[PDB]
Amino acid sequence: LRTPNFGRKSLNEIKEVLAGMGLHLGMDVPNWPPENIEDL
DNA sequence: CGTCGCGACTCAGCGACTCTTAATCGAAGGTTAACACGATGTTTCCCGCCTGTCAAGGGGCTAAGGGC
Repeated sequence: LRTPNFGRKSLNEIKEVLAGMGLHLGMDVPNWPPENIEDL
């Protein structure tokens, strides 16, 4: 809801795709791996 | 009553295939008449058809925001 082209049409498909990959809606630190320390 | 006329006979003789089984390193040298059209390929561009860009335009579908 902060930028355009992010309405209700595509609001849960991206979250489902991210969860299927192995991650989830959060469950980590905000901007934790934002440096080259955990780069791979 | 002998042999030889005439026959086979096996004996020699002459030719001829392989060199275990895995492995130590890759290729390897000569022979030196002249010319001519013709039919036969060889090689270059050149357009023909066609294939492939991205763009322009547009609409139609999908979706997101605002109002009652």
